[PDB]
Amino acid sequence: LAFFRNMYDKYRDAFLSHLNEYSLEEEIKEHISKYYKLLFDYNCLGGKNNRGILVILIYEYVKNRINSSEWEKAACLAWCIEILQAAFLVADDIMDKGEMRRNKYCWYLLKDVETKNAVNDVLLLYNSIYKLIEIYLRNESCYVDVIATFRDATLKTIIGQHLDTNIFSDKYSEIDVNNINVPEQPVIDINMINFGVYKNIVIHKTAYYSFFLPIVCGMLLAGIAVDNLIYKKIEDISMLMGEYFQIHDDYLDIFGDSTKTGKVGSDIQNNKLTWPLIKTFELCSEPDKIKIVKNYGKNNLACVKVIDSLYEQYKIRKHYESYEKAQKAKILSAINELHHEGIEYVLKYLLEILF
Amino acid sequence: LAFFRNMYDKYRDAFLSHLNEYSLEEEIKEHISKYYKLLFDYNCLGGKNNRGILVILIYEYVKNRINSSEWEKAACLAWCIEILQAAFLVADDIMDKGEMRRNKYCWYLLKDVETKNAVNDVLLLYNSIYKLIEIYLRNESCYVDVIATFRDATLKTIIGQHLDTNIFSDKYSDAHREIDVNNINVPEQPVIDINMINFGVYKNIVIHKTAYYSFFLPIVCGMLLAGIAVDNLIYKKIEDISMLMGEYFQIHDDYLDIFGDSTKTGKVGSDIQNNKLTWPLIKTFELCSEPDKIKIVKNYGKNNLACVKVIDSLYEQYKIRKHYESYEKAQKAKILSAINELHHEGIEYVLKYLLEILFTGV
Ligand SMILES: CCCCCCCCCCCCn1cc[n+](CC(P(=O)(O)O)P(=O)(O)O)c1
Ligand SMILES: CCCCCCCCCCCCn1cc[n+](CC(P(=O)(O)O)P(=O)(O)O)c1
Ligand SMILES: [Mg+2]
Ligand SMILES: [Mg+2]
Ligand SMILES: [Mg+2]
Ligand SMILES: [Mg+2]
Ligand SMILES: [Mg+2]
Ligand SMILES: [Mg+2]
Repeated sequence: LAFFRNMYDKYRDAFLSHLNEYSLEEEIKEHISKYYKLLFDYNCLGGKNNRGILVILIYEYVKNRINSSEWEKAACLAWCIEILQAAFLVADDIMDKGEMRRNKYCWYLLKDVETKNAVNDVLLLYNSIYKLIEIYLRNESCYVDVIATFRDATLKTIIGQHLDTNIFSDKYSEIDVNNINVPEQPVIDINMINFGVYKNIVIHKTAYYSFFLPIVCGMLLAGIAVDNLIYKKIEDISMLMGEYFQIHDDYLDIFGDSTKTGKVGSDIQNNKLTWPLIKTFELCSEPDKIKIVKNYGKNNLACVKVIDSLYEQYKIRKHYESYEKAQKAKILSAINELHHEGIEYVLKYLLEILF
Repeated sequence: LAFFRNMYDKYRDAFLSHLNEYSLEEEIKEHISKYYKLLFDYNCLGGKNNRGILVILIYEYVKNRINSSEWEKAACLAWCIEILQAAFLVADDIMDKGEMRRNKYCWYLLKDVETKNAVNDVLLLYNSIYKLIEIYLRNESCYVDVIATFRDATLKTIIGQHLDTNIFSDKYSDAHREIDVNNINVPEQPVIDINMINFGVYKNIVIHKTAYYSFFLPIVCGMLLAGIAVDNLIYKKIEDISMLMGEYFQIHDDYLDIFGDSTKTGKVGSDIQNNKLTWPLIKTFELCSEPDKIKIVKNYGKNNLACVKVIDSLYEQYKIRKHYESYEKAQKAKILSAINELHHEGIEYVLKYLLEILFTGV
């Protein structure tokens, strides 16, 4: 748990040491090293490390204790999920026009970096994961399975990101391969404002890589066979938790304090399909629906304030607090159907310290 | 060869079919399908397919035969390289502010798409490769090596792309002033750095951004699938020939940027204005007068018609064409000469054939 945070250097340096065997001039290696060490440090560190820790804990509680070389393998997987979260966040911040991430400037904003490097850096971070899993796990029998779990969890995440970005776009309300001139002014589409669609989005963009992936990694490494019916249970629990997690993320966007979140709220002006939007829309008068349509999704101070004051008016805080409690019970109740004391504990623990 | 282009549908749909197993609402499935089918068609089609055909041919001419299900596995690897080329290109065109690719608008320029979709679409195209390799090769014994070969060739391409993109940047000149993590405000106005204008640095760059994925990768794919063991000393010879061919390929690409005709190349030149370390730039710089050096420093790397014209009219004054022609002939011989030290008639044949049709295709 604090052992985890100590190993970071080792995994970071094992990758950087791969790059350094490349066939390059020495001065050029020096530059590569400088740049990519900062890419890792700036983007991998400063998080809560929930996903990484969940790998460690699942591994430990499925087993009956664990030598130092086994911890090396588990910690690798833990740091691989964190590297994945780093990549996802660097990409998300490009897509959502981020300002601040973990209390500092978004990577893509930096004048030495820009969008062109940040795009290139994401794919690098992504691929570094698989090189690290090779270095430390190429000889484990769970090897192929672990790498399929990263690959599939990623694919789902990309699909959710696509939905999150396009769900309101004209695409969805044929793609014009001749239009490069006429930009789509963002509007909300009333038909897509429902929980069914929301759940589709958040389960894919969040649930698989934040929950399913770390848990499965621990399980795979501890040697639970891929065919055990437990995996399907863990998948369902993961969906519940991801939905729980993302709804809380949505709530923080409006109601959180950015000095504590480390990031600036932006869902309203970015025209996002969020929980607060859906809830308000389900609750509000017909004129207030018209007001939302006219005001949502505009980078414009008075507009955002109207949507804000609607969230207060319809008591979205209170409705969240009320969602949080029902969903927590529903999750706990699914957890108790696992029939595995070790995993059930870790998931209950996770639930407590998730925020 | 035309068998290869026929198989495309099968691999595209195999992946599309996988997406369509996802737990989503039926109408959302319909939208996903329609978007991602176009993603693949728009970007995977219309190329010369050199890298893909190189896999097919290597597969064939190591072997002495091959049934329809062995070919299905090879064709898959062939299309996977073409998917990889599609992804690299969508990403390149973002990085290089492209206008035109294969005679149409770059994917990222489309108003239905934009940068935020194209970036997401690249990782998608990337991962689709590994899903395809799993569908068709999960039981082959060469499986784990194949996916390592993609992974590693990709890593080298990315590093090449970083150098291609940063080699003249303050990052690399100042080099002793660290990356300022507090500057989002003051944008680096781009200038060339004279210390980097040499072939050694060039070769570093083009070997990584071009040679590994365009030559090493497809060849090693065919070889791994046909059954040559990963320890055979021929791989290291194939590596060295790949370096030579990639160098040779990129220098030609650089030549096309300035001297090509864009209705034939399918893309608009942009190296001078994007501040790229190119072969023409280095040749000129090695030949030209001292005042002409200064003129290059002032004018190179500005999106600015008069400035471009200056550089371009320098390339014409020092006759960079001729110099290219003279490079092309010497490098070709150097490559033929290496190919003949393979001691493998099939591969040697395929590489010599590749050399003939590299710029023309088919
Ligand atoms: C979403 C971010 C993750 C994905 C990022 C992938 C990064 C790797 C991109 C490598 C592109 C290498 N490559 C080599 C050759 N060119 C052709 C062009 P030129 O080298 O730019 O001249 P051309 O435009 O002339 O055809 C491109
Ligand atoms: C190959 C390079 C191309 C990029 C390919 C990878 C793109 C996939 C992006 C996955 C990110 C999903 N993800 C889930 C959670 N959030 C957090 C933010 P939210 O935007 O509110 O969901 P927040 O900024 O509020 O914390 C992001
Ligand atoms: Mg987002
Ligand atoms: Mg965001
Ligand atoms: Mg958010
Ligand atoms: Mg480029
Ligand atoms: Mg280019
Ligand atoms: Mg070029």
